[PDB]
Formats: sequence, structure tokens, C-alpha cells
Amino acid sequence: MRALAKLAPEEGLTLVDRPVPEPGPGEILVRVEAASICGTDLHIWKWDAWARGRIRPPLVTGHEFSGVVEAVGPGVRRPQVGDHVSLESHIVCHACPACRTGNYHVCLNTQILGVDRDGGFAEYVVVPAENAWVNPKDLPFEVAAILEPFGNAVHTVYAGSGVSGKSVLITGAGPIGLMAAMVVRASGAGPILVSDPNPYRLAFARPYADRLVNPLEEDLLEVVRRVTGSGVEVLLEFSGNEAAIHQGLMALIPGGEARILGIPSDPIRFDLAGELVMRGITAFGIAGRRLWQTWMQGTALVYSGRVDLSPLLTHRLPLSRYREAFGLLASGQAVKVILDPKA
Amino acid sequence: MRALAKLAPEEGLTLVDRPVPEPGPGEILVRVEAASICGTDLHIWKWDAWARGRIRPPLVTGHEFSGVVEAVGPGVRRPQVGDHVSLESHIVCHACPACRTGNYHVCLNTQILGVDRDGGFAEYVVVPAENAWVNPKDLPFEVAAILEPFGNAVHTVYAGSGVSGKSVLITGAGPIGLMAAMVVRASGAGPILVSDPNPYRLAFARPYADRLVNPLEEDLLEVVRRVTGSGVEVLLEFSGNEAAIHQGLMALIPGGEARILGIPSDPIRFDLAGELVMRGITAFGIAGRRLWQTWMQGTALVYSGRVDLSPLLTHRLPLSRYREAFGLLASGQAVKVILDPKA
Amino acid sequence: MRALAKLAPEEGLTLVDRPVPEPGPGEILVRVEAASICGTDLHIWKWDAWARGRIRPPLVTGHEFSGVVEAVGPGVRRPQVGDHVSLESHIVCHACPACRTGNYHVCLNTQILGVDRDGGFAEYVVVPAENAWVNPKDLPFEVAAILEPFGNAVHTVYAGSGVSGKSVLITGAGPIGLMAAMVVRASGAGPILVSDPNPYRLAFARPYADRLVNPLEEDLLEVVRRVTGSGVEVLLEFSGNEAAIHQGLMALIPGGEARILGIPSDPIRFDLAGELVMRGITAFGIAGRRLWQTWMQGTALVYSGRVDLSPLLTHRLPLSRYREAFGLLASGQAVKVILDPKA
Amino acid sequence: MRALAKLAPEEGLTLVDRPVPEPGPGEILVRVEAASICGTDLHIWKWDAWARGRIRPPLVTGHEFSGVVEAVGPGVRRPQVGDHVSLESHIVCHACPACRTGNYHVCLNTQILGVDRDGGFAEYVVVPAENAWVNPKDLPFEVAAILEPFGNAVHTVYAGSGVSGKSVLITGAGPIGLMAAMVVRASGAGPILVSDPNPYRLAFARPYADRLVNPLEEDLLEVVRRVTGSGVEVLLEFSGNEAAIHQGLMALIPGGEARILGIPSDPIRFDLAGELVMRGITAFGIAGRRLWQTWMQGTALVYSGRVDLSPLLTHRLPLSRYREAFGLLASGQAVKVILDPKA
Ligand SMILES: NC(=O)c1ccc[n+]([C@@H]2O[C@H](COP(=O)([O-])OP(=O)(O)OC[C@H]3O[C@@H](n4cnc5c(N)ncnc54)[C@H](O)[C@@H]3O)[C@@H](O)[C@H]2O)c1
Ligand SMILES: NC(=O)c1ccc[n+]([C@@H]2O[C@H](COP(=O)([O-])OP(=O)(O)OC[C@H]3O[C@@H](n4cnc5c(N)ncnc54)[C@H](O)[C@@H]3O)[C@@H](O)[C@H]2O)c1
Ligand SMILES: NC(=O)c1ccc[n+]([C@@H]2O[C@H](COP(=O)([O-])OP(=O)(O)OC[C@H]3O[C@@H](n4cnc5c(N)ncnc54)[C@H](O)[C@@H]3O)[C@@H](O)[C@H]2O)c1
Ligand SMILES: NC(=O)c1ccc[n+]([C@@H]2O[C@H](COP(=O)([O-])OP(=O)(O)OC[C@H]3O[C@@H](n4cnc5c(N)ncnc54)[C@H](O)[C@@H]3O)[C@@H](O)[C@H]2O)c1
Ligand SMILES: [Zn+2]
Ligand SMILES: [Zn+2]
Ligand SMILES: [Zn+2]
Ligand SMILES: [Zn+2]
Ligand SMILES: [Zn+2]
Ligand SMILES: [Zn+2]
Ligand SMILES: [Zn+2]
Ligand SMILES: [Zn+2]
Repeated sequence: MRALAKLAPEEGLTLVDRPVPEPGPGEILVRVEAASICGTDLHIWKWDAWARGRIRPPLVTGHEFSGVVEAVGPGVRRPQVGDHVSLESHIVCHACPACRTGNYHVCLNTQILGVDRDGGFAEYVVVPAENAWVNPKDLPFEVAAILEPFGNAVHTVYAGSGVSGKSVLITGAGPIGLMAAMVVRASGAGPILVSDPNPYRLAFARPYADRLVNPLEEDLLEVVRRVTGSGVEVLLEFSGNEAAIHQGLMALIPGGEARILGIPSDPIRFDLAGELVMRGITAFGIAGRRLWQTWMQGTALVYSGRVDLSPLLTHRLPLSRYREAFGLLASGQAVKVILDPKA
Repeated sequence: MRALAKLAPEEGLTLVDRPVPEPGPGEILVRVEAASICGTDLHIWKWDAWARGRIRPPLVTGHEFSGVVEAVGPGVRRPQVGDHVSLESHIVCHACPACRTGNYHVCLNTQILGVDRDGGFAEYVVVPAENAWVNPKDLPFEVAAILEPFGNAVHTVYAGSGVSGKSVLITGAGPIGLMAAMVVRASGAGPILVSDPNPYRLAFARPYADRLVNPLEEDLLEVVRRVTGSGVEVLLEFSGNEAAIHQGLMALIPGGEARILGIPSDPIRFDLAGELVMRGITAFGIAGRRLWQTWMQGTALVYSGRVDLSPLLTHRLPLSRYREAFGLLASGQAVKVILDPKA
Repeated sequence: MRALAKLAPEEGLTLVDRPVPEPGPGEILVRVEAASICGTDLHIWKWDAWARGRIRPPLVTGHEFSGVVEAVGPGVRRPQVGDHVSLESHIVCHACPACRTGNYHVCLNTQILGVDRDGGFAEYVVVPAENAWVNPKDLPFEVAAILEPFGNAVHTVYAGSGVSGKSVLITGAGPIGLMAAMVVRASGAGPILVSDPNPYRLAFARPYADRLVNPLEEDLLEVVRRVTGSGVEVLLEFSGNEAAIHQGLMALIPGGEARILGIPSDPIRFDLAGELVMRGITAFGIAGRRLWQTWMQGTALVYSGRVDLSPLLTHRLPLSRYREAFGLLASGQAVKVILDPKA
Repeated sequence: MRALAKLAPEEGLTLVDRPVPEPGPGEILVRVEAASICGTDLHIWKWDAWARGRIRPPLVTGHEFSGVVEAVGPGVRRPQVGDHVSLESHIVCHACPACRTGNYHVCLNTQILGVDRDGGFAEYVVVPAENAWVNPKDLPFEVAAILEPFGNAVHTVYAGSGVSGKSVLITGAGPIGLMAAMVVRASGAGPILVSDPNPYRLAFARPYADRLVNPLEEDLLEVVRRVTGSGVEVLLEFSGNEAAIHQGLMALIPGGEARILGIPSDPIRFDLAGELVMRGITAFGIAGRRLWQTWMQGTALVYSGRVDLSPLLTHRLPLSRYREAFGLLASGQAVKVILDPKA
């Protein structure tokens, strides 16, 4: 079995060759058909702070993957051999406050596939049976591979009051913010504004946004004010950029909602009273995918065709050419990159 | 000025010549550009049980309309002369338990234009200033004229948990149901099924619904089982047909939501324990339009093009030819019929 | 081991003597310390329609019970030997629409302890480990035994908009409606009205209600109107009595919520339009306990002392004297009856 | 008439003799029976940064008061002469995006009695008719006078998911925090912890909180760990102290809610990713009182006795002795100080 792994406390990844793992009680063996990469894999790649204080080599990485169920552990009745399944990366403890409360997306003992244990950057991987989401056989594995990150967008968009019949400002047109714009557009939001200084990705939202904006070339606040008449009702933050955050909040009309998925790199300067309290803003910190509700909403949009994730898949490279795949990541020249573990 | 009114407790309406109403404090004078007809108007027209117990001749009917603010009463700050407006038919008291709660759509003292007082089937109509929703000057009056019934659809769809990423079944492809079909399609529901025995009407849903069903030709329940694998998460009831209701409630999965706008003509046989309680269903009684929240969502969808009502405007006729107009609606071989009070 | 079981398709129960069951994978063995009875056990007792079309003798009954964890199945890490636990009677499939959706209280393949499989009317019983709710050692088993039905009240009360700062009308002062009145009173509802023609139980709510009402001796509608000024905001239905249902709905102000737990014996005559739709009422069909959310809210009220369930425990009889316990049930002369399986 | 006003941009206030204001269209004349003082009034009194940028002398201050409707302007249907009323300090415009949404508490054009125009620190005050909340004639004016700040507590507590059956931590035992403590206790929260270094104040919470904590004496976080076994489900922030905020946000369990009313004096250092996003926390910015929804809930609790504010009224003094009154509040050795404008 071909697999991509982090073998030591250092930069880069190593294409190794492991024995096909066997599933046990409550587990299944997935024969990966497609996998994708995101900023998290990049952190590991670069072997930065985050990675250093979290990754325990040796580890086969990859948390965005899809495939077929090859065999199941003893006593596993679901899913079944032959099922096409996408994977939920978070493995929840089912024994902490968050889990009783039903907030599995924030289980205090979360274990992320490809971050804490072997992931999908391999021809085969073993995962908990409860983490497999069965997909119709006709859903392409390449789209199926990005359902996990798509779920991050879905969760952010549908959190709080949703976006149907509401004015939306999405700050950040990265892969996720991009899926968000696809979702909000299909959810009936309007007007829909998407802001991102990078024109490459910003152009990707043109067919979904009502107004594209380069905060560097144009004054976002003024554009929003010209498009809505005042502010937006919902703010979907996917940039993690302090300047964008403060800007987004100002664009919000009093009493509106700010749904934040973006992870800033450093603590921000925040005027609680001015940006949140006095304006009656509600800030929703979005993490992971609401376990199952997010997957239902998301896959429903995808299965029925309300959204088409195909245009976000810019490159598909054999797993063996991972080096280039990660270079595209750092580059930013691609949206989502699919890795074929079979080559 | 030309006007259409019920001049005595009996069938039909009479084209009459009334003087132009005068707007006083807190009122405005609206020059009607377009008006539409609905089931209610048919009730009044036929003079059935419903009408007999609610209408008090002499009454100028018409509650679905739009026009220009030709004049405003002393002290009326908004809207303004020249403004293009759609009208909220319900006039609330601001002095009842419902109003104090914000549930203006169920004001204990609700008064309805074209029902309790003179409506829009005339060249001019005086309404409360606060009932005029100013539209963009470029919105076609015909569409503006049907924002009221559109709101009934909007209210129903966005009530409760909404429909984004949810399987939806719509019983009733009448005008309001079709509008609901447009809205849910534009809101990201899926799969989307619409049921109605009138083929002429069921057809207008073809571009919005994922599955059309003639309950007389097919077993709606079994069709839903195939389309969703079990039931729908949301049932939007717009028929008022007892059989449809029980059927619709059966197509609901346990824990689902039933949003009901439909007005059944007679009490129904209801197995409370079997159709609601034991299945954890929640039934939402939908009445009117949430004041402003519904208009915001609905006009947002319309203004931005998320939805396009134009295909619902099947007929146009001068007010002088109302007889023909009501006959059409009566036949059910029409969706939204527009009356022009100027001719 | 002493156990009470239904051994044949007939009335009554038989005190038998079985071998102590052994827990297996994912199971635990509970040494019951206290058990209680409700209308469901009564149905079985009487061997009526419900029971006949649901009970498969031989069966050890009882679903309201508490006790200590004696031993656990192999591989069970929670709960632990020594833990005091109350039991959730519903065993969910974790493989049906309702479960993905998180509505376990309505799992389509629910299996009720003491209704579909051996229950707690025995010194020992084996149940799924996930169904045990650990309680502090100092919570009396007698109170712990009724947490299950208390959860039915909690679920009804906190469904929808809750009751804090709201006027409440509870129709039905049976054991459950009684716990409800205790809950709403502790949740800050007010004014609080409790209606029940049976003065025995109606008096039990005196220390919790603001107004007790005998619908037979007094006109409920008038009392509500005198206490609130119009109607109540919330209706908690626990009687299943058609007359009470129609009455309760009328007492509701337009736009209010009706939370229904009560199971009517026959289909009711329901005027959808008049009692629900036109008044903008939302009817919440409450079933079971929201899996875990209900238990959290409920046990929180109980552990912190916000509510004291002690006064609802009117009788405690040895299990061997079940005959009398069931007679009290039918009698209605008691609230909750505790059965001591150790005698 | 006697009045207390800021007559120039500097410290202190001046007892002056102003003529009796006259109520015009849509207004009423209120004869003040009692008024209270709050932090805002202290700001104005000290003439600090906050005041300097908001106050425009000459200003009669006082926004927390109650009295009798002595007169009404032409056409004022409600309230009526003789009515006992409490006043909503915020005067909304009914013509901004916040108002159209119903979020009147954050009206873009909010005007505040005793801040932007003459308030209640006088024998008479003219206010908008719609700002008068009629109370039962038997409610003590002193209590009626503090329903405004009480509403800030109510709004905070019932925002989001409320507090029933939930563990709650309250940071800030200032007047509003104590009121929140009363409310949560009466709403069924538990365990309930309140934190504040001022022992004089922390003490008033003793009868409502389950655990009192002096963050200077004990480690609040570790105390919460012992009381709940982990964290609280809800954090009600009423201090505005940065340290308290971070601490409070840490005591929150993942997926919890932080409702913030507290106004920090300076921007804070906020690790958005660590304190909000990654932990799935939702921060609710609380401003003012939801118009009518908050007053309903709050007066409901008060009218029915679910809560009793009397113990919060620590001092009473004629308006002529405001100096003494402000000094007390300034020392923090007082909770709600009542000023009597008649003396
Ligand atoms: N909360 C969670 O569980 C979770 C999960 C996965 C990813 N994330 C985070 O969510 C964010 C979005 O993910 P992504 O893959 O799209 O990231 P990305 O870094 O690829 O995209 C961020 C985008 O922000 C844009 N941006 C920068 N400054 C901006 C500004 N001032 N205004 C508007 N846009 C601006 C950039 O052009 C960039 O395309 C990242 O910060 C990521 O780390 C969070
Ligand atoms: N609650 C409110 O405030 C409010 C406001 C306006 C209208 N309404 C009511 O809402 C409903 C919708 O309005 P509309 O103008 O679209 O009504 P409509 O009468 O034009 O349409 C009702 C449709 O139900 C269809 N139908 C009949 N039996 C059916 C069945 N067995 N299964 C599926 N469909 C079936 C009919 O063919 C018809 O097209 C009406 O009942 C109306 O009275 C309520
Ligand atoms: N939905 C569920 O999952 C679920 C679970 C358990 C029990 N239940 C049902 O909930 C209901 C309440 O349970 P319970 O144990 O308190 O039942 P119960 O039968 O002991 O009490 C019902 C009460 O209704 C009262 N009542 C009858 N007519 C009335 C009227 N006209 N007005 C006011 N009160 C009236 C009676 O005096 C009686 O005390 C029952 O119908 C029970 O079968 C439902
Ligand atoms: N958002 C709004 O519309 C609105 C309206 C009114 C008041 N407020 C604000 O709400 C807050 C509460 O009002 P108040 O009158 O009760 O305020 P207050 O100033 O009387 O009380 C604040 C309390 O915080 C306590 N405190 C200080 N450090 C603490 C710490 N480290 N941990 C715990 N407690 C600590 C203080 O001892 C003090 O008693 C204030 O900040 C006020 O400015 C906001
Ligand atoms: Zn990823
Ligand atoms: Zn967990
Ligand atoms: Zn109509
Ligand atoms: Zn009203
Ligand atoms: Zn029971
Ligand atoms: Zn299930
Ligand atoms: Zn104040
Ligand atoms: Zn405003």
C-alpha cells in the first residue's frame, strides 16, 4: 500500500509503503478513491508552530478523502462493503461535556484523522464505522472528497439565522469561503457580497456573488452601503485577517449576525463594546461540522444539485506527485487539489 | 373613479363610480397600477358561507395591489408622493397582546383592506401609511401587486427551521403553493416534491420541484419513499384538503415540521396522538405575513432575482372585465390574474 | 432474582423468579433500588388494545427505575461498577432518519425497556450502557426512579420558546402535568394556571400554580382571561382529553405555543383553520425525552434543588405487593408509586 | 419644578428650577414618583471621556424612573392620565434597518432620555407615549423605577438559549449582575455561580447563587471545575473587566454561550480563534431591552413574584441630596439608590 506520511519532526512528507491495515471492532477499511488538501495539511507540510505542537510522527496524513468500503470490522453492520463513503475527520469521545450536549464538532477529546492518526493519503485507511457518510454511487469521489471542508462552509452559513432572504457579506474567498458563496447563493441570500484582495480566487465567486469586492482596490464599507443601503444582515468570516474582521463587523447592521470560521494567526485588538455589545451583534464561532446536521444539509445541497462543487476542483494529481500538490497549496494558484492515491 | 364593489348580500360584484378617497392623518392615497385576485376574492364573489359571515356591503374589494403614492395625509413622513408601493393587507391595532409580542400577523383586531374596508379594486385607495412597502421604481407593478400572496409563501417556507438543505414536500400547487415552490427551490431545499391533482397547475412547478406528483395518478407516499428513502423533513401545506393533510403528515419523518397555511373548509378528523404527538411533529399555523420580517425576506428574493414571479402572471385584464377574470380563477385554469383598474 | 412479568396474552402480572442476567458487549447489569409505574404499565396490566398490539409475553415490565451498576459487559468503560444510575427507557437504532437528525426521542425503531424487552421490575436487569444516566450518589433512588417521566415534563415545558417570563396554562394535573407545574414554577413562568377536574391531584399543584382551576366547577376561559387579561402564551397539554385540548387552544393568545404530551384515546374533531392556522398557533407534539438535552435540563433542576420531586412520591410498596400498587394506579388515589424490588 | 441637570461641560450636577414641560402630539407628561441612578449617570456626573463625547449641556439627567401620567398630548390614546408607568429610556425612530427588523434596542438613531434629552431627575418629564409601560397600580414606584436596568438583566439572561436547566456563571455582581442572579435563580439555572471582588456586593447574591466567588481570593476557574465538573453552559458577563471576560470565556464549555452586556472601558486583547471559534462559543452582544419582549418577560417575573427586587433598593434619598446619592454609588457600597424628585 502506497501512503504519504510525516516520519519525523521536520518539514515535508515522505511517500512510504505500508501493509494494508485491517479493520477491527467498530471499524471499516476504506479503499480511498480521492483525497484533498487544505491549510491544515499545509501546516504539517511546513512543520510550523501548530504542527510542531500537535503532530506525533510517524503519521499518514490527509483528512479530506473519499472512497469505497473494502471490508468491515467484526460486528460492523454499517456502512457496508461496496458503499461509497466520504469521511468525517473528527472522531468524538462520546464522554465529555460537549458530546452530552450534542456539540460533537467541539468534543474536548476530538481525534482528527490525518492529524492524530493515519489519514486518507494512502490507498487504504481504517476509520471508525460511525465516521463514514454513505453517498450515492454516482457522486464522483472527487466531489465526495471535499464534502468535509464543504461542511465547514455549510455549518457557518446555516448557523444562527441562516441566510435565506438576507443580505450577506462573505470576507475571504479562499476554498471554504468560496464554497460558502456557492451555498449562500443557492440558499437564496441577496444581495450577496464577496470580498477578497486576491483576484484569482475572487473571480471564482463571480457566478455566485452579486458583488465582488477587492478591499485593497475598493472601500468595502462604501460598496456594501451602496448595495444594501446600509449594512448586511449576515457576515460570514473566512479570512482570519484582523483587518477584514473589523471591517466585516462594521458592515453588519446593528443586531446582525457574524459567523466566524476563519482562524486568525494572532490575537486581535477587539473593542467588545463598539464592535459587538452596543450594536447587538452575535458572533458565532464555527468549528468543524455539526455532527450529522451539517452533513445532511451539505450533502442534500450536493445530491439534489442545488450546488455543484465541480468547479472548485482545479487540479487532480497522483498522490505520488504530492510535492507539486503542496506547492499549489502554498502558491494559492489552485482552489481544491485532488490526490489520487492509486498512482 | 372606477371601482369594483359588493353592493348587497348576494353573488357578483358591480363596477361603480366612487369619488376619490381622501387621506387624513397617518394615511396615504395610492393610485392603483395593478391588482390581483385570490381565493378570498372568489369567496366574496360567490357570496359563500365565508363571505356571508365576514363581508359587510357596501365594500370595494381587492387586497392584492400596488401603485404610486399620489398623496399623503397631514404629517405623513413616509412613504412619499411618487413612491412605488406594495401594500400589506392587514391593518394592525398596536394595542393587543399579539401586537405587543410582535405577532402583528395575528393582531386580535386585524382589519383587512378589501375585506373589512375598501380595497384596491379601484383607481384609488386610502390605506395606513405604515402599510405601504416602498419598492424599487424599476420593479414591475404587476409583480409588486403579488408580493402580498408571495409573502404567505415566504412566511410558510421560512417559518420554523426553514428549508435549506432539507427535503420538502409541498401539497397544493395553487398560486401560493407555486410561489412556495419557487422560494424553496431558490432556498436550497432538496429533494423537492410538489403534489396537486390539477395538471395545469402542477405543471408550473416543473422548473422548481424535483418531483411532481398527481396524488390521483400516483401514491404520493410511495413516491416520497422513493425520492427520499423515507419521508420529507418539511411539509408545506397549501391545499386545505383533509386527505392531503393526513397524507402530507404521513410523508413527514418523525421530528419533522408541518407548516400549514391551508384553510380547510370543514373541521378534520385528527388523530392527535398518531399524526403529531408520538411522531414528535411540530405543526406551524401560518397566518398572514410576519410584519416586515416576511416582507424583507420576500422582497430580498425578488429584488435580487433569487426568485422570479413573472411566470406566475398568467393573465392580464382591465378591471372592467372582472367577470371574465374571476371566471378564470374559478376554473383553476389560471394562476395570478392581474386586473388593471385604469381600464 | 425476583421479577414481575407478563407471562401470557392476558390481564395482570405474575411475580416470577429468574436467573440473574449477565451483561455482554455494550451492556451493564443494574441492581434496581427503586422503580415506578405509569399509565403505560397500567395498559399492560389491563391488557387492553395498546398492550395487545404491542406486548410480546413473556416480559419483565417496568421502564421507570433506578439502581446501582453491579457489573458491566466486556469492554464497557461507562458507566462504572458502583455508579447510581437512572435509566432512559428508549433504546435507539442509530440507523434511521430520526437518529441522523438527532431526534432519538422518536427513533423509528425505538425499543422500550419493560415494553419490548425486560424492564426494571426485578432485582436485576441488563440494559445498553449508553442508556444509563449517572446520578450523584446522594440522590435518593426513589427520586432517581422517576427521572424518566420527569423528563417527559421537562421536554414539554422547554420545547419551543420555554416558559421563562411567560404566562402558562397546564391542562392536566396527572403525575406528569404535576411535574410540569413544578418545572414551570421553577423556570419563572407566571401567571401559572393548572386545570384538572380531579381535586385530589389538582391540590398537589397548589404550591406551584398561581391559579388552580376545576374546569367542571369553573369556566377555564374566564379564569385565564381574569388572570392574564386575555390568554396565556404557552399551553402545556397533559390530559389527552379532547374537551381540554380545544379549551386549552382557545385560552392561548394568537401566536402562542401549544406543547402537547397528552395522548388522546381517540381521534379528535379538529378545526385546523380556527384552532391553529388563523391564530398563528404552533403545536409541538412532544414525545419521549430529547436524548440527553432533556436529561441535562431535568437532572440539573433536580441536582441543584430548583425542583424537589419528593412530594410526588406518595407510596412505596415492596415489589411483591405489586397488586396494590397497580390498584392505586387505576384508583388515581396516588401520584407516583415506588416499587421496591428487594421485597 | 425641581430638577437635576448638567449645565456646563464639567463635573457635578446642579439642582435647578425648570418650568413644567408640555406634552404635544404623541407625548405624555409624567409626574416622577421615583428615579434611580446607574453607572451612566456617574459617567455624566464625573464628566469622563464617555460623557464628554455624548452629553450636550444643558441636560436634565435621569433615565431610570417611574411615575403617574399626569397629562397626555393631543390624540394620545395610551397610556392614560392616572396610569402608573415605568419608562423605556430608548426612543426609537421606526425608520432604520434595525427598527424594520424589530431590533429596536439597537435603532441606528437611538435617543436616550436623560442622556440626549431631558430625563427623569425632575418632578416632571415629557416622553414619547409609546415609551410608557403601564404597571399595576399596586406595584411600588421604587420597584417600577428600576424595571429599566432590570430589563438589561432580563435581556441578557433570556437571550440565546436562556438559562433553564443550565449551569450559569455570572461575572459581575454589580446592580445589573445581581438582578441577573435573581432572574437566573428564578428561571431554574443550576449550578449558579456569581463572581465579583466587591464583598459588599457579592453578598447580595448569596440567596440566589449556588456558589459565590471572590476572584481575588479564589481561582474562579478551578471553583467552576469543582461545582460543575468542567465548565458552565452559559456565561453572563456584567463587569466589563477584560480579565473577567477571558476568565469567564474559559469557564465556558465548548459550544457554550457568552451573553455580554458589560461595557469594557478599553479594547481588549482577544484570541478570536482560541476563545471563540475553535471552542464553538457564541457571543451575544446585549444592548438595551428588546422592545416589549424584554419588558413582558421582566414585568411578568416581577408582577407574579417569581422575582423580588426589593432587596436591591439599598438607599432612598430626596433628589436635593443627589451629591450624597452619587457618592454612595461611586463607592460601590450601594446597589440601587432611589432619588425622590419631590424633596
Ligand atoms: N474553525 C474551523 O474549524 C476551521 C476549519 C478549517 C479551516 N479553518 C480556517 O478558515 C479560514 C478559511 O479557510 P480557507 O481554506 O478558505 O483559507 P485561505 O487562507 O485559503 O483563504 C483565506 C482568504 O482570506 C483572504 N483575505 C485576506 N485578507 C482579506 C481581507 N482583508 N479581506 C477579505 N479577504 C481577505 C485571502 O485572499 C484568502 O484567499 C482559514 O483561516 C482556515 O485556517 C477553520
Ligand atoms: N393562513 C392565511 O393567512 C392564508 C392566507 C391566504 C390564503 N390561505 C389559504 O392557503 C391555501 C393556498 O392558497 P391558494 O390561493 O394557493 O389556494 P388554491 O385554492 O388556489 O389552491 C389549493 C390547491 O390545492 C390543490 N389540491 C386539492 N386537493 C389536493 C390534494 N388532495 N393533494 C394536493 N393538492 C391538492 C388544488 O388543486 C388547488 O390548486 C388556501 O387554502 C387558502 O385559503 C391562507
Ligand atoms: N407523548 C409521550 O411520549 C407520552 C409519554 C408518557 C405519557 N404520555 C401521556 O401523557 C398524558 C399525561 O400523563 P399522566 O401520567 O399525567 O396521565 P393521567 O391520565 O394520570 O392524567 C391525565 C389528567 O388529565 C386530567 N383531565 C381530564 N380531563 C381534563 C380536562 N377536561 N381538563 C383538565 N384536565 C383534565 C385528569 O384529571 C388526569 O389527572 C397521558 O395521556 C399519558 O398517556 C405521553
Ligand atoms: N449593553 C448595554 O446596553 C448596557 C446597559 C446598561 C449597563 N451596561 C454595562 O453593563 C455592566 C453592568 O452594569 P452595572 O450597573 O451592574 O455595573 P457596575 O459597574 O455597577 O458593576 C460591575 C461590577 O464588576 C465587578 N468586577 C470587577 N472586576 C471583576 C472581575 N475581575 N471579576 C468579576 N467581577 C468583577 C465590579 O466589582 C462591579 O461590581 C456595566 O459594564 C455597564 O456599563 C450595558
Ligand atoms: Zn481540510
Ligand atoms: Zn466528546
Ligand atoms: Zn389574497
Ligand atoms: Zn393588534
Ligand atoms: Zn412511565
Ligand atoms: Zn433510530
Ligand atoms: Zn441606567
Ligand atoms: Zn430606528
